[PDB]
Amino acid sequence: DKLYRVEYAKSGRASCKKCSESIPKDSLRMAIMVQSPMFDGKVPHWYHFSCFWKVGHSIRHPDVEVDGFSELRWDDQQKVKKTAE
Amino acid sequence: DKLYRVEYAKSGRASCKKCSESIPKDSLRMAIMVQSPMFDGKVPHWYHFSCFWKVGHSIRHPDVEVDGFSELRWDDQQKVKKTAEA
Amino acid sequence: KTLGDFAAEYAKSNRSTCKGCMEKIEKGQVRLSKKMVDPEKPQLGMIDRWYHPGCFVKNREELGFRPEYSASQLKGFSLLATEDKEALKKQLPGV
Amino acid sequence: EKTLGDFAAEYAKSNRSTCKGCMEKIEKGQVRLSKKMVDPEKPQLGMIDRWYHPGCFVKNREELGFRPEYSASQLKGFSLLATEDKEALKKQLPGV
DNA sequence: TAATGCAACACT
DNA sequence: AAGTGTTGCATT
Ligand SMILES: [Zn+2]
Ligand SMILES: [Zn+2]
Ligand SMILES: [Zn+2]
Ligand SMILES: [Zn+2]
Repeated sequence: DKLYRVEYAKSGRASCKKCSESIPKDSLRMAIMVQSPMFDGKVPHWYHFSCFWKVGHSIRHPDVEVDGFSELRWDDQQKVKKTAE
Repeated sequence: DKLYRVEYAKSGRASCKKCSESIPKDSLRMAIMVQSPMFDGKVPHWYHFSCFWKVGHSIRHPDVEVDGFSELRWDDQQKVKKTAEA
Repeated sequence: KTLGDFAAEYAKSNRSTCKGCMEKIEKGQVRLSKKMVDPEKPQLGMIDRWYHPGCFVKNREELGFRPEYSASQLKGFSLLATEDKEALKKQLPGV
Repeated sequence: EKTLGDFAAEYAKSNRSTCKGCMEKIEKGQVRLSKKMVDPEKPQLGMIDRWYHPGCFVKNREELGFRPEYSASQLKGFSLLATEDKEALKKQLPGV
């Protein structure tokens, strides 16, 4: 129930909302949770790791604001914390 | 090096030489070994189990005439020996 | 004036289920649908739920297929065969 | 009416096809030539397609049996090529 | 609209 | 000409 989420693409059928390109079956994707006018619930808006910070997303502390952060690898967890700084 | 061969389709890209239809990825297919003018060797002519006996081929003792007969589920080799005389 | 949330086409496969009787629809068979949100997967969500031509007309009212519209107003209807077009015209009359 | 039967030209349908003139992959979309011959390592398939880069092909024009008699325009599927590609092969595979 | 199944293409 | 590997459909 957080504003953001991050994980390894469960499938390669995802699509970045920025460049409208596909996302690899294991690429690092970050989504923005938005309300759905169709059933009253949150839906993921997936972006590429680079495309995510492009649409403007100033995150102070990702470790808490982003959901599933503590599941990723330390190498990426810091690569995200750094890119967010 | 036998005249005939039988096995479970190693892939579903095979095609019966009788009805020209595809063969399931595990269906019971029987082929006739024919000479190849390409590499000096025999080449399988796959048929459906039903399509095989349709082209008119009478096999006395399949267990020896057919290659790979002993190398398949017991349930099948009996079905082969049965429909053999028929 | 072809409807937007009501389409008709030939089953692209035999693994689609008719939500009017819960049994599979054989490939090539004519099938109808309504663009509605699937309660089990709303996150998609406004998709296609298919019915047999018979199962559809049996629930014409509940599906919101007003007597105002006809079969000819179905989306993708033009791409149907003649014997199929007229078949739906008798099953889904206008007014 | 004058197009060769065992020599075709087309755009790489994928990036997983290997040029048998240098043994390296041919990137998708790239122009590629072929000869309808029987692959020695898979003779059971009979006459199929063995692909080469346009350069790797002209480098073996003689050994591949592409006589100086024929030209690039006589390639099967040549008509379906782009202009900048057609003329590109015409200079690489001249007639006589 | 993205996660399964499937089915079909591309190379050989 | 049929296995293997890959890509893209189809349904939800
Ligand atoms: Zn992107
Ligand atoms: Zn057959
Ligand atoms: Zn039904
Ligand atoms: Zn090459």
